[PDB]
Amino acid sequence: MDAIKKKMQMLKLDKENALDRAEQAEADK
Amino acid sequence: MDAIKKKMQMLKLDKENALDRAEQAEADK
Amino acid sequence: LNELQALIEAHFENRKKEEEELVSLKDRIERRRAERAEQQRIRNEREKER
Repeated sequence: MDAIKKKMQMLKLDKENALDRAEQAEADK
Repeated sequence: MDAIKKKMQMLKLDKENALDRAEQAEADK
Repeated sequence: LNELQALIEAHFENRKKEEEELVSLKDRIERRRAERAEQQRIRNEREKER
């Protein structure tokens, strides 16, 4: 399903993006 | 689609944890 | 989550196999019953011819 595939990826992205934010922010902070 | 009610929760936890870290990483200053 | 894997496959494999088999198994039963309908048509024609 496009909605599932995409929004599952969006939740994966909240993780990937949040993780990138966590890592960069933590690297500085 | 219980398979994704469950996948959703797993990804939700993965992002919530990454997000918890994004928020902490920024909060830590 | 071994259960998501068990379910993703159990849902598909158990149903596609059992279900598609019922479709074709019954399709043959139905075709035979349709033949019975033809045989009744034949029986009606034969009774009239006699």
